[PDB]
This record gives sequence, C-alpha cells and structure tokens, in this order.
Amino acid sequence: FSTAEAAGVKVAAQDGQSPISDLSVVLRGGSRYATVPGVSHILEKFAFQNTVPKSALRFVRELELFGGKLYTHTTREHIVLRTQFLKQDLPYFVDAFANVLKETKFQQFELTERVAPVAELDLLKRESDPAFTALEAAHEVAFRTGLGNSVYAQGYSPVTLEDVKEFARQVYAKQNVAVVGNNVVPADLQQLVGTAFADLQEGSKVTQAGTTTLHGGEARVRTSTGNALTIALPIAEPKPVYHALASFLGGPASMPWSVGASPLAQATVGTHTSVKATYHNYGDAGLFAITIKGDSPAEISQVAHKAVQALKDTGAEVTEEQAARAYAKSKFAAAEAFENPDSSASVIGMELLSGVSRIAPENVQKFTPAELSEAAAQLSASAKPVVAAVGQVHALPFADEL
Amino acid sequence: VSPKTRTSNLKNGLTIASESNPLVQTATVGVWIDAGSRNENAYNNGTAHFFEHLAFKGTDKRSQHQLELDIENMGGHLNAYTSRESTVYYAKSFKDDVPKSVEILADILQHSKLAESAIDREREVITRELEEVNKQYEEVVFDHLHATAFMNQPLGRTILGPRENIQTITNTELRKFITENYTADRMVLVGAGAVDHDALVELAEKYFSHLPSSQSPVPLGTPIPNFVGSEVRLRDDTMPVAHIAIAVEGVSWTSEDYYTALVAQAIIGNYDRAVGTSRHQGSRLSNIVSENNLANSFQSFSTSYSDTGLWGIYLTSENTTQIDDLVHFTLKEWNRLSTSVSNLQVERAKSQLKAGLLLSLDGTTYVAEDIGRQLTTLGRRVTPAEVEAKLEAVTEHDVRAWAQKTLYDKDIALVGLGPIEGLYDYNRIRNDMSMMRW
Amino acid sequence: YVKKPSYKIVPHFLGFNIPTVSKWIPIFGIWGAAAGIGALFLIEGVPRTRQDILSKIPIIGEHWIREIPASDNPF
Amino acid sequence: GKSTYKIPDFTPYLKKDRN
Amino acid sequence: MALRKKNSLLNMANSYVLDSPQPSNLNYFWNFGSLLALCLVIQLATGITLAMHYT
Amino acid sequence: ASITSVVKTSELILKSPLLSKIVVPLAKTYVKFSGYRQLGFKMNDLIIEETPNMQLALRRLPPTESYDRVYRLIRATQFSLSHKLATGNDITKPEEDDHYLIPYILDVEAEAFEKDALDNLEVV
Amino acid sequence: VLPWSIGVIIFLLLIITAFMGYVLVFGQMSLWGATVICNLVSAIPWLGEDIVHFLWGGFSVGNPTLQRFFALHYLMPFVLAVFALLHLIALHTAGSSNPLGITSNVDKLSMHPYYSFKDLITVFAFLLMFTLFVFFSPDKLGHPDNYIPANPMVTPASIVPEWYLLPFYAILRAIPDKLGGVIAMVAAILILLILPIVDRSIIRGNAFKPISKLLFGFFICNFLLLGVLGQVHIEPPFIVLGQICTIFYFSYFLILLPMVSTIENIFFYIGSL
Ligand code: HEM
Ligand code: HEM
Ligand SMILES: CCCCCC[C@H]1C(=O)O[C@H](C)[C@H](NC(=O)c2cccc(NC=O)c2O)C(=O)O[C@@H](C)[C@@H]1OC(=O)CC(C)C
Ligand SMILES: CCCCCCCCCCCCO[C@@H]1O[C@H](CO)[C@@H](O[C@H]2O[C@H](CO)[C@@H](O)[C@H](O)[C@H]2O)[C@H](O)[C@H]1O
Ligand SMILES: O=C1C(O)=C([C@H]2CC[C@@H](c3ccc(Cl)cc3)CC2)C(=O)c2ccccc21
Repeated sequence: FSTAEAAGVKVAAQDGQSPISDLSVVLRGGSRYATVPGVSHILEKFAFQNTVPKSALRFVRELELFGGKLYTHTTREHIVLRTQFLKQDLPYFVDAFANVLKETKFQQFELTERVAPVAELDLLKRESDPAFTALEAAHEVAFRTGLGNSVYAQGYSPVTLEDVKEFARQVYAKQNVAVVGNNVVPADLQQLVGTAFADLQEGSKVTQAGTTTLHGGEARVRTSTGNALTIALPIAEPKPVYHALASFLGGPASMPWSVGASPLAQATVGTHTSVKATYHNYGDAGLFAITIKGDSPAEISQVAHKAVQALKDTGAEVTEEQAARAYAKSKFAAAEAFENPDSSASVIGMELLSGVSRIAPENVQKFTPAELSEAAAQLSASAKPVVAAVGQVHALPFADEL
Repeated sequence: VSPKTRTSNLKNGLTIASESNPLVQTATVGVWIDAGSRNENAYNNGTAHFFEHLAFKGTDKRSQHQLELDIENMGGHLNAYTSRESTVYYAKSFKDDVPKSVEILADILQHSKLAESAIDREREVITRELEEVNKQYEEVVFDHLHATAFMNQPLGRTILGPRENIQTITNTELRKFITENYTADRMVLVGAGAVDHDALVELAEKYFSHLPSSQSPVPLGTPIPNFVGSEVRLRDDTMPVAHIAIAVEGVSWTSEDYYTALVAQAIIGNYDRAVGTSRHQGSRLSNIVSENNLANSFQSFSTSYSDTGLWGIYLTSENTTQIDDLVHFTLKEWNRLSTSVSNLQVERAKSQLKAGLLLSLDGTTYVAEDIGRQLTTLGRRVTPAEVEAKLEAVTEHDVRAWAQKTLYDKDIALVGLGPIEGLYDYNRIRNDMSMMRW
Repeated sequence: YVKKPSYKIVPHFLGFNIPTVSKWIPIFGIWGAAAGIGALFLIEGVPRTRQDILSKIPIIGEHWIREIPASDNPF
Repeated sequence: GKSTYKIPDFTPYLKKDRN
Repeated sequence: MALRKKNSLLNMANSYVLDSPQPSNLNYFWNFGSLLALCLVIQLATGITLAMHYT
Repeated sequence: ASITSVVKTSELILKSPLLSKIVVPLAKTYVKFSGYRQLGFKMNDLIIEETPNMQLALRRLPPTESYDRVYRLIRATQFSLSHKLATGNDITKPEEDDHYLIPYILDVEAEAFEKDALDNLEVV
Repeated sequence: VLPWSIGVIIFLLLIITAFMGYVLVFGQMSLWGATVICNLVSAIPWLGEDIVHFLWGGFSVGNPTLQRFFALHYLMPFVLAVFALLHLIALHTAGSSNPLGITSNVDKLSMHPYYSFKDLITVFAFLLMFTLFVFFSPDKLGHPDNYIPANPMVTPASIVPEWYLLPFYAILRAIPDKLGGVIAMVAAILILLILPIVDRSIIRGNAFKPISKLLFGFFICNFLLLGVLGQVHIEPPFIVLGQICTIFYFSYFLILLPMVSTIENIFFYIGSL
C-alpha cells in the first residue's frame, strides 16, 4: 500500500492483478469517538442514504448496474465503508464516497424508517451469538467510556437525528478520512480523490472524550439464547507479545472435528464448548480476552477454571516448541488479517489515520519462551480482571471464583 | 486481468491446477475430489461424511495427537467438506509452509488409519450431528428439498446418511469407499495464492505419485436423475420464522443453459431486510416483498450437479398470515421470466453477473474453491474472458426460451418448514407456475 | 475507465413500457382469436351469422346452407 | 417412522415419465 | 363481548347500521342514500303488491 | 394529479416575471375566496391523504406538526357540523398558512417517481 | 372510485328498471317508449336489427314484449338492490366522504343514533313531499297519453318521456345520427365513469374550490336545461340550443374539469405561499 496524500486526504492503494477493486473509506469515527452511545453505528448505516446529488435509491440501482457491492462496519476505532467493484468503474465509486461525505441529507425519516430499524437488526443478528455479547459486555466493564461505549446502537439509548448530524459534522472531514484501495492503481486513485474530496471540510481530528481508564469488575447479561463467559484483562501498556500469547493459548481447532493442541483447546476436552483467546490493541489500551461459549453453564464453569489455570501454567513455563508454534500461528493470523478486505482496510486505516506502522506478516516478531511466560505472568497477576457472563448467569462463574 | 491458471497432470492422472498471486503471503493448497455422497449406494450412505471425520483421526505415521501438533506448528489450518458430488480437503498456510501441508494432505488421504477404536468413537459424534443440524434451518430445508426433488435417487440422499448406517459403517467399507472413489483421475490438487506451479507439481510428484488410478478413467465432471414434483411440509408452529424453498429441476454444470439459468436467477435476485440496500434493489420481487413486508429474506439459487440441478428460491418469513401472498408473488415473478422479460431485465442481470462471477473470488480460499469446483465439474478452469463471452451470448429471447421450458407450468419441489399453516396445498402453489392470462 | 453507468430510461406509462408490451402483442393476438372464435361460435345459431359469414366459408360453408322444403314450412 | 429425509414410499403412484 | 359483535349475522348488520363509524360532519346531502333506500323499499312493497293485481 | 406536478408547475409560474405578475394576485384572491382559512385549516390540511404516498408522507411528519394537524382537522370538523366559522385565533392568518406537508410529500413522491423511472431503465 | 363506479351501474339499472316499468301500463307512451328503447340496439350494426326482433319477440312491440318486460321489471329491482348493497360494501373500506373532503378518521360518530335520527328527518320530509304528490296531485308527474291504451298505429304528436329521462332524451335528439345519438345518450351516463381520471385536483371535492363550484353550478344548470329542452317541440331555435347544451355537457368532463382542476391546484399552492 503506497501511502500518499491527495488534497489533504490520506490515500493508500496497492495495485494488483485482479478484475476486482475494493475501495474503502476508513473514518476515524468508531465508537470510542462516539459523542452519544451508538452514534457511530448509526452513522455507518447512514452511509449511502440520500445525498443531495443522488438518492439512496438511485445509488443502489446504479451500483447494481456495475455489479458493485457495498459493505460497511463500525469498530471501536473506525467506521469502514467498502465498495467492491470492477477495476474500470473506479471513478464512479470515488465520486459516490465523495457524495456521502460531503452531501448526505440526514433526513429524520431515514433515521426512523431505514437506518434505525436496520441498525437494530444488525445488532440482533450479532447478539444471536452469546460470545459476541460477552465480549461486548467485557469491553464495557473494562473501559466504561471511550472504548467502553457500545459499538452498536441499542433501543434503550436512542440516537437522535441531531446527534448523528453533529457526529457526522466532526467525522466527515479531511482529517478523519482515509481512502484505501485494494487492487486500485495508486496514481489513478490519487488523481480522482484529489478532485472529488477537494471540497470536503478540513475539520478537526476527532478525539476521545477523556483518556482511557481501565477498570475491573463483572457484567452479568441474563439472556435465554446461549451462554458465554469472557475473562478479559485490560492492558495499560499494549505490547505485541499479547498477539503471540493469544495465538499460543489459541482455543479454536486447526483441523475439522478436532479439539486442537493449544492449551485453551485442551481445556475443552469432555465438553461441547469453544474457547478463543483474543487480543485487541487500541493503541493506548488493550484487552486480552478469553471467551468461552457453550450450552451448559456447568461445562462453561468447568472450562473457565481450566482456562485460568492454563494462563497461570503459561506464566510458569513455555517450551521452545510452544513458542515456535506461537510465532507460526501469529504470523499466520497477521497474514490472513491483511488478506481479508474488512480487516485489511482498518489495518492500513490505523496506519494512515493514526501513525501506527502496520506490522507486515513477514516482520512479526518471534517471541522467546521467556518473553511469552513473562507476558502470561503479568496477565495472571492483573489487578483489574473483568468477567462478563452471558446466559444463565446464576450458574456461571464470578471474578472472585477465578 | 487475473493471472493465468496453470494446469499439469501426473502419470497416474492427478490434475494439478494453480493460480499464483504474488501480492498475498498465504496459500491455500488442497485436493478437490470428484466424489461425494452421491457415490455411495443405500447401504453405505454416510460413508463419505464418515471418512471426513476419520481423515483427521490419525495416519499410519502420525497419530491423532501428532497430526494436531504438526498442523498447529505449520501455523495455518486444515478444512474439509463433503457435499453430494464433491469432497474437498484443503490447507491454508503460510507461503513457505506449503510443502508441509501438501505432505499432511497426502498422508491423511492415502494413509489414514481408520482404526476400529476411532470408527467407534466417531460413530457417536456423527450420531449426535444428526440431532444438531436440526437447528440449521437453511440446511434442513435444503436437505429435505433434495430428498424430495430426487426421491429415492442418489442425489436425494443426505450427506450424513441415516442413523442405521452410521451404526453399521465398518473400517472395511470406509477403506473400500476411498479406494474406489479417491482415485487420481478424480482428484485435483489446487494451489492458490503464494504458490509456484512448478514447485507444487514437484510436491505432487513426491507425495501423490502412488495414488491408485481407476480402471476406467473418465474425464473430470462426468456423471439418471428424474425430478419429482413434490412437497414436504414440516409444520412447526413453535418456530417463529417459516422457511420455504421452491425449486424446479435446474441445470447441470455443463448445460447449454447454464448461464441462462444464472441470468434468470439474477433477475429474481436475493433480498434480505437486514441489509440496508435491499429495499432499493431493482428486482420486481424484491420491490413487492419489501413494500409489503412479506419476507425476511429470499435467496434465489441455482445449484448444479453433473447431470441435473435445482433452480429455485429460498424464502424466510415471519409474516405467517401472508405466506400465501409471498409464495403467490414469488411464483408470479417466475412466470414473468416466461412471459414478460425483455432486454430491460436481462441486460441489468447480465451486468450484475458479469461482476458477480468475478467478485466471488476475493481470497485465496475462494480462488482455490473456484479453481477446484471448475476443474471437478467442467474439467477446465474457464477464464473470465470466456465467462464474459458466455454471459454476453445470453439474450432476452434465450431467457424466455429457457424459462418456458424449465419453469413455466412445471412441477415444483416445495419444502416448507415452520409456521406454514398459511402455505396453501400443493395444487394451489403449482397453479401459480403458469398464468391463465398468458 | 468508466465514469458513469451508461443507460437511458425507456418511456413508460402506468408501469408499462414498450419492451414489455411488445412481448405481449402475440398473446393479445391469440386472445383476440379466442374471442373471435368464441364470439362467432356463440352466434353461430343466429341466422344472419350463417347467411353472411358461415355459409361463405369455402368447402365447410355448405354446412350452413340448409333450406326447409316449402312442403314442410307453414311460414 | 423416524427419519424425515426418508421420503415415504411413493413408487405405487409415481409415473416414471413424469417430466 | 356484545352479542351484536359476537354473532356473525348480527355483526354484519351491526357493521352497517349501528356501529358503522361515520364522519361527524355529514350534512343533509348525505341523506339521499337512505332516501334511495326508502324509495327502494317502497317500490318493492308497492311493486310486489301491484304484481299481485296486474296482468 | 401529483403534488410534484403542482409544485413544479407553480415554480415555473413564479420564475416567469410576467406570469407571476398576473398569477400571484389571482391565486391570493382565489385562496381568500376559497375560505379554508375560515375553518382554521392550512392549505396542506386539504390535500387528499387516502393514497399510499400520502399516508407515508403523513407518517413522516414530526410529532408536533402531526398532533397539531389532528387538532385542526378535529376542530374544522366541529365547525363544519355546527355550520359555524372559525373566529379570532382559530382563523388561519396568512402567516400561519405554512406548507408543513409539501416537503414531506415531495420527498415521498420524488422517490416513488425515481423508482418508476429506474424500473424502466435500459442498459446502453 | 369503486363505489362510484358500481354506482354508475346502479344508475343505468335504475333507468332500465323504471323504463321497463313504464312500459307495463301499455298506454300510448308505454308502447312507444318500448319501441324506441328496443330499437336502440338497432344502432349496433349488422346483428342490431335481429337483436331488436329478439327483444320484442316479434316484429313489433306486442304481447310478447310486454310479458317479458313484466318479468324483467320485477327482476331488475332485486338486481338493483344487490348492486346498491355492493356499492356500500365497496364504500365500507374507505368510509363515507365528508363535506370537507378531509379524512374523518380523526373524528367518527356511530351510524346510530346520530345518523339514524338524522335520516328520519329526511324520511319525514320525503313522505311529506310523497304525500303531496300521491294524495293531492297524483298525476302531476305523469303524461296524459299514458291513459290512452296502446295503439300501434299512431304515436302521439307530443312525445315527451319521463321527466327524469328528459336530459338524455334531449341528448339523443341533439345528435342527428342514429348510432351517434344512441352513443351520445349512453355515453352521457358512462362518461361519469371517467370523473376519477379527469378530475386532476389534489383536493377532494368542491367545498373549498370557488372556481370548481362555479363550473359545477353551470354543469348542473346545463343538465337542467337539457332536461327542459327534452320537453319542448323539436323546433327552432331549440334544435341548435340542445346541441350547444349537449356539447357543454360533455365538455365539462373532457375539457373543463381537467383544466379547472389543474389551475386550481396551482392557485392553492401559489395562493398560500
Ligand atoms: C339504489 C340506489 C342507491 C342507493 C340506495 C344508494 C345508497 C347509498 C348509501 C346509503 C350511501 C352511504 C350514505 C350516503 O352517502 O348517502 C351511499 C354512498 C354512496 N353512493 Fe350511493 N346509492 C345509490 C345509488 C348510487 C349511485 C347511482 C351512485 C353513483 C353514481 C352512488 C354512489 C355512491 C357513492 C360514491 C357513495 C359514497 C359517497 C360518500 O359517502 O362520500 N350511489 N349510497
Ligand atoms: C326501482 C324499483 C322500481 C322502479 C324504479 C319502478 C318503476 C316503475 C314505474 C315507473 C312504473 C310505471 C308506473 C306507472 O306509471 O303506472 C312501474 C310499474 C310497475 N311496477 Fe314498478 N318499479 C320498481 C320496482 C318494482 C317491483 C319490485 C315490482 C315488483 C313486481 C314492480 C312492479 C310494477 C308493476 C306490476 C307495474 C305496472 C303496474 C303499474 O303501472 O302500476 N315494480 N314501476
Ligand atoms: C339491516 C342490515 C342490512 C344491511 C343493508 C341495509 C341498508 C343499510 O346498510 O342501511 C344503512 C342505514 C345505510 N345508510 C348508510 O350507510 C348511511 C351512512 C352514512 C350516513 C347516512 N346518513 C346520513 O345522514 C347513512 O344513511 C342505508 O340506508 O343503506 C341502504 C341502502 C342499505 O340497503 C342495502 O344496501 C340493501 C338494499 C336494501 C339496497
Ligand atoms: C340481504 C343480503 C344479505 C347480507 C347483507 C348484510 C350486510 C352486508 C354485509 C356484507 C359485508 C360484510 O363484509 C365484511 O363484514 C364484516 C363483518 O361485520 C364487517 O367488518 C367490519 O366490522 C368488524 C366488526 O364490526 C371489524 O372487525 C372490521 O374491521 C370491519 O371491516 C365489514 O362490514 C366487512 O368487512
Ligand atoms: O324517444 C324516446 C326516447 O328517446 C326515450 C329515451 C330517453 C332516455 C334514454 C336512456 C337514457 C339513459 C340511459 Cl343509460 C339509457 C337510455 C332511453 C330512451 C324514451 O323514454 C321515450 C319514451 C316514450 C316515447 C319516446 C321515447
């Protein structure tokens, strides 16, 4: 991705040999920047609604004539709007993003009838997975505000059209926009973005209201639709070793119909439960989570004990073999992340919008057993452990039990 | 312009097909087999799926645990799926981990232990899978749809097989199955991503050279299906959403009408109320359904097999009192494929497909799945230029001709699952397959 | 590179356009034949229909040329 | 009796040339 | 629930002549509908009666 | 006829200096004689609403404007049945006769007519 | 539009019922009326003349015709009551309109007691007018000639149909062509079917449309003028006058209403800005 600049907008493109271009506008407008709860999700779903030049209807019907697709998501850090189209149709999609950032008519009816109902369906579909809810709840406990704001719009806290319009005034500005083109000729994109986003506000860098504070605690979301448990440990100093530790501890199977040879995977033997260790870097804070879903609260409780034991055992001793297995699983995770278009866009988005150089998969650091055991030790000896239980919460573990 | 798909053969008849992408750092190698559940008879139905479990249950060299560790150490993952006509076994890894993965795949396919102890262990695991697919409503509908459309024929069988078979599958009949079916002339080793073709052919010469060849080597994607217009209703008032599939006998991979049927499928299109853009799609049915809140979703499909296919639509709806309207309007939209379509719909759908057929291939696993699917169904990879030419050849007249012979006034296979009290009886649904006004 | 999709709106009226209607022109033809055949069939009994239409048809038309002998006709 | 994927026997009624 | 609403036959009468919700401001020109109904009833009564006497 | 039609045609008239000079005074007198203001209506209260499009426009009204519309219609219905006219504050003053609904129906219809147009597009 | 369109058919059926009933007296006007109505189908080319004979069941109006008119006059009112019921059922989806032409969904009243008691006032006012005719002047609305028995050899020199058919009769007289005259007369009723199309107003009804109310006043008065011209002698200058009134009648639906309704739309919008 040759990072450049076109009329004050950061543009990253990587030419390829494919008939398919993905052009992504990454906005520094994720939930951590959210003025009110859920507004970044609403703003994401309000992209490609009616603009002044072109109605949502006309946009969608013309996009289908080029056979383009549109995909949007919100993270805690960014909103990503990605279009997938054929190489040749690049100018149209550049101009369409320009129309979205410059001239979206945020009309109250779109919010009532179109955007809010779809945002509500988006979140209900995600919550069908109790693991999602547990990890969302865990961020809420761990960070409270900022990173702790919910990513998604919920019914209990309504976003008004004034809230979304205010947020979009800040976000839709040269300072918070990165254009990332996968399989786009970098010279051609700079020229197009330079003509299309010239009249975009300069605006200001969106900032998090307040610095990131970490906290421990418990969240007990009573659902009837599956059971999950996150054991999260907020990190005050995000380090790349937690990626290695996440991949080492593992949890998912690397083979169909198997358990896996990862410590967390071996914690699920005898149970129809899954486990996944994940680490989320947010620049200034981090979250190491171990999420356990399953249908039996008794099994989840059983696994949760084994899971925290596994982390303590890692703090004791890692073998050289295990450390190499971690390097391999971590390099692989980095590679497939840079391949998947959704995550790719946000990776380079981070690099462009913040300044955090992307760690290329070929440059992922090899962590010694010393460094990994040290990292697991810090986590086992965390002063602020978070535990988010979802489902039959009366039967799931509590933080002080773990 | 995508890079050229290179193709080589071995002596035994194993095809190696590769598409390099020097822009990515991972690589998906795998083996696509032109064999699946369809290749069983009624006694050993479920064997192919059974094998998929046992493939990862250890080999003559590496045990189950050693296997697990070897792949963990590689860094990527292995994955397999058995369908009715195709079995796939692939390994996504890093660029320089490809020799390990080809070696592991060659081992699990040729030199699987299939130990009585492991057969007996999986016999419970697979039995439990029979009562957990129950939840995947899409799959329940489509499994019933095949069962009914191809009543008592090989395609009509499920993949998991009946409970009875799972209890009686022996290592003998598993061995016999993979000896008869997983032959070199029926397999394609596919590499996509950071693979060199010449390197992959060397790996195939090293690992897949002692593969059995079949006695009678037919070309890849070589097949007698007699579709049954029929319905299954699985009424379940406790379910909130009704899932209905309707299908007619569709087209095989090699049909002259294959592209015409895809175009037709794109004219009806898909719809999902959860996607923001879907209320604005051009599809007539999409407009009717969204304006009237008739469905949560519909998804046209055209599933093809070597010698037949199903073409149809899969609907989900919570509007349980207007399912009659939903089915009515859907089939009236199919009728208009026969009576009304003109250059307006056809050119719009062709434009949406010209992109769609290339959009699908966006990661190394999708590319590999496309290479593998095409090589095992057509015997060659069809280049984007040839695909664009075949689509351009589809005219409005061709779509009308195809619809009039395939859809219009034809028997349908209808499966309804859930609160489908409101779905009328078979006659009234089938009566909508024609228009008295035409 | 393509800057804009290339299309026109065809003239339309009450949701009919000439492409669509032109595909139905044959069908109106057949329904007009069905209405013609059917109408003529309904009035085949009407004496004027025989006199002026049906008796004029070659070969077949003799079916409708029937005279009552004046010996058997009171009127 | 149990499996819903084993369509009941329709051979007494099914026409061979149905299509 | 009121009989007039429960019973299918009464419910049809009810919906026309009793509970039928009408705008509150209809003026006297909305009365012709019922006069035409009355004419129609008179015509049927006198008509059938004349038919008993007419040849 | 569609509100779009009426609004575009009105805009053609208000553009042409000659036309506006002769039509605007006519229309103002017409509206005075129309006398809907004497029942406390705004012009837009009189638009036929039993149409898909209009029902959708009326659902889009802000709650405030919607509640007030209901009140004006109730009040006018009551004047009508009593054969009285509005007096005092109930009479719609020219400054209160705002086109509260026109923006909503024009948006509804804009989309509906675009939808009809795009249903008839021909790839070139 | 549906109750309206069903209504237009009720209006045609009433005309045919009332006419078929007129013929049953078999006075002079009765027989002649029968002749003319049964000859309107002669307008229909080719088959026309044969249909006429078929509807008479003879070569002239005679016994056969009178007996079939009796059968149908008895029947037609029950058909008319069906259609009257149907147009109410069609109306029940939208409910009655109201004199403001706004929705009434905001303010509804039960049919009873309010309109039941309101309808009694007109029942009694109707019966007062009924009583004055029936008891005091039963023959004011009748034609003397119907008290002469039917003589197929003469038609009265003063042919004037029922007061209510007079408007369409003047229309039929106006047009000097056979088929023309018949078409125009039927079209004068069937043209009501197009009001839903040709009224281009965005506003329902005329309470608030001064120009439309004036146009409607002239249309109604013209329909009354046609009525009057239906009963004068066919002489100058009423021949030309009847033609002008016929053109005005049709031009209301075809020209004036579409134009006036378009202009008033614009006047409402401009006038209220
Ligand atoms: C036997 C003759 C008829 C009877 C008994 C009859 C009766 C009625 C009644 C009771 C109503 C509802 C109350 C009212 O509005 O007055 C009504 C409404 C209506 N009638 Fe008639 N009607 C007859 C003939 C006609 C004709 C000939 C037409 C049209 C040409 C017509 C059109 C309508 C319409 C459009 C309505 C709805 C009007 C509204 O309430 O705004 N009817 N009729
Ligand atoms: C809409 C309903 C009806 C209308 C408009 C209607 C109209 C008429 C008219 C105008 C006459 C000529 C009356 C005269 O000048 O003497 C008449 C006669 C007659 N009607 Fe009706 N009629 C209706 C319903 C009925 C019904 C239901 C019957 C049932 C048989 C009937 C039986 C008669 C009979 C027997 C005569 C001839 C005796 C006579 O002239 O009085 N009518 N009708
Ligand atoms: C006994 C139940 C059978 C249902 C049908 C009987 C009649 C029926 O429904 O009566 C109702 C009272 C109706 N009036 C109204 O809608 C009405 C509505 C609003 C305002 C007023 N008045 C205003 O001030 C009304 O008057 C009416 O007069 O219509 C007759 C014609 C109906 O006859 C038939 O269709 C069948 C047949 C005898 C014609
Ligand atoms: C002499 C002829 C014999 C039958 C004539 C009697 C009256 C005509 C009835 C036919 C119309 C019935 O058609 C249907 O009936 C139902 C049953 O009340 C009515 O239904 C109406 O009232 C009911 C309750 O009162 C409501 O739930 C409903 O929302 C409303 O539409 C309506 O009127 C009409 O939707
Ligand atoms: O010449 C006529 C004549 O024209 C009508 C006429 C007037 C109304 C016509 C009519 C009006 C409207 C319709 Cl929808 C159908 C017929 C029917 C024929 C008569 O009723 C008449 C009665 C007695 C003697 C002569 C005559």
